[PDB]
Amino acid sequence: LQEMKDIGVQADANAEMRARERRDRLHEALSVNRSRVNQLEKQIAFCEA
Repeated sequence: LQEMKDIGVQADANAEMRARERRDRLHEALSVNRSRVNQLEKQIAFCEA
């Protein structure tokens, strides 16, 4: 229990599930946005060529 107080994270079960869900959807959103950025950049490069 002292180690638990040391780590200092509430880590509630409901909080755990919610947090993992939100951060994972953030991860996928980031990846998709980066892919969109790459696609648009390639389109612009094609336009220049």
